Amino acid sequence: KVVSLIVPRGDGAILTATQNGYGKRTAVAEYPTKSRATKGVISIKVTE
DNA sequence: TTTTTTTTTTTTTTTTTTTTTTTTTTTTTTTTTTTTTTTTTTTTTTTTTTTTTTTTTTTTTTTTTTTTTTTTTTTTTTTTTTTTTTTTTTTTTTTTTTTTTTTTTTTTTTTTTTTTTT
Repeated sequence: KVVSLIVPRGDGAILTATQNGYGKRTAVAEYPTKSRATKGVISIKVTE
């Protein structure tokens, strides 16, 4: 689990995750919840 | 009139030093070889309407393992000190300007003499 990239909030806006093999997706920053450090996974995409 | 003392430059040739001819090592320089940029056209790739059957998200409910959690003791973090490097004031040296002071060299042309080589 190599950390690919970090992005701040900035403002209410749309995140766009992507994939190696032509995978492209968009989502709103309101969806992913927040918590303290040293935590687990929030499934962002359907990989593999 | 004969004979006696002292002084130096030469017979000097050898020791010391200097001068003058030499050729190993790091810094230049010309060559070939590999990275860049602009056109033709060319099959080839690629942009954009229409239809279509698809396959993943959103009604609703479930749980469990990652999110809660408190606490011991480490160990990375910070503090002081000192060394190494970077960078900028300071100083020194050198060059150019225009009137002055000084100098120094390379060749033709002919004819005669020295001065080496064969």
